[PDB]
Amino acid sequence: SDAIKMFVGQVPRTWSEKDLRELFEQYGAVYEINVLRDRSQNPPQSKGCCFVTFYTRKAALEAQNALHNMKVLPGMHHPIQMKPADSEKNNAVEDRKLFIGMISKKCTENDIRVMFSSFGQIEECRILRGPDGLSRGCAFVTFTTRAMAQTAIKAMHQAQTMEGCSSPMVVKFAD
RNA sequence: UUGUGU
Repeated sequence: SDAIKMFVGQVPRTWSEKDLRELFEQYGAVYEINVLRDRSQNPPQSKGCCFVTFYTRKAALEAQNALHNMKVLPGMHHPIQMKPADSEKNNAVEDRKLFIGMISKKCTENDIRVMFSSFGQIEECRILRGPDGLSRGCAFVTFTTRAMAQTAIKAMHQAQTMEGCSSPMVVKFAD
């Protein structure tokens, strides 16, 4: 597929970008290798892990299949660990997720799904409940895109008061 | 008790 940056652990600290490029080019073309470094003191030192960006996802998977938990590099006591880099993270759930406050305690997960469905696809909806199963009068709602979330907010924040509630419904991005 | 995933 298209380009992707992988994070790789259990790389010997003595390996440089050049040793790494040779290892990963066995599985697919490599756009870039970047050894994570520690510069707290002299000299700079490898942190025993690197980023490799492959041109294609197919390459990245082929390398993963061949290496992850599979190959133990010279002097290591655990095999290579490889996964997409944190910087590759896209729709972090935490930025499509809404806190819904001041809902009726009789509100069901399905009631909320219904209330917010007209704004997009809801991937998850959960009512916070105490130990006795009683609603805490609030929920979490995750849309597939942040843009849906933002649309729900504009239209639903404080737009009405629900039964037993002392103030209008609260709709905002979750903490 | 405006409650943010035990």
